[PDB]
Amino acid sequence: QRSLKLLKHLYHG
Amino acid sequence: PGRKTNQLQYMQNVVVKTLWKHQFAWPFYQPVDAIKLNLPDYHKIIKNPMDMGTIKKRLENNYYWSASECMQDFNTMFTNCYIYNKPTDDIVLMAQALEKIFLQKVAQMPQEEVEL
Amino acid sequence: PGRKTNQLQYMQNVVVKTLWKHQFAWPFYQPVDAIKLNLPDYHKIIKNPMDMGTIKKRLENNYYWSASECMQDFNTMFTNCYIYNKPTDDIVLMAQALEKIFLQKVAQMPQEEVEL
Repeated sequence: QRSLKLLKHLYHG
Repeated sequence: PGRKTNQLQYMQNVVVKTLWKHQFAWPFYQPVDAIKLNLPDYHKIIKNPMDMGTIKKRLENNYYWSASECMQDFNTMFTNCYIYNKPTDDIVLMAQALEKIFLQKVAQMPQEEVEL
Repeated sequence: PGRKTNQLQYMQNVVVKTLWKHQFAWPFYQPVDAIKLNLPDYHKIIKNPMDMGTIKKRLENNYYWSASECMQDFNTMFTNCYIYNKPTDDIVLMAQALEKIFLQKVAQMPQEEVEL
């Protein structure tokens, strides 16, 4: 979750 | 009324150039697309969006009267990231690392602003 | 309800103690009183109010189980301010300065939470 925004992965990972 | 100054040249050819090459800069190259990326309430919280692609275009087109204005846009970009995301998110750590380089470069900018 | 942890001690004696002394902290010492302050739309817009006085008291009364709760209460406090107020309002610039210090201290907090 800490990479969520990055994912799409960065923001929501 | 835009302007060409020694400090604005430095913001374009040192600050933006340096940050763009950093491996953490890519989330900041373009505006946050809240619908594409599924970001709840992004524009409810972030009312003054900013990104490094916009700052780069502003410098390339002499949008700013003063480097102080460009420094303000960088601060909006970093702070928007600090505001919207959660305190321990990876993107916040990336933004903090980029802001550290930003501040290091600003420290070496010519201290008096001269129109060219 | 709560317990003692190394991270909660850090939140109390580093994060809150630093922010409480900051020149911009005073708008956040108490809950927003929408009646006294003449804010008829505040509770229409803000459904989860939070302030630093409440956070400080929760720390002193061992209300929190984990520092993650305290960090989220700070995030809620700051985000509420940006949702309610305009991006040019002085209170929002004050919130941003406080939130940058908050995030600086969070980056340096003990990374493993240990009950004490």
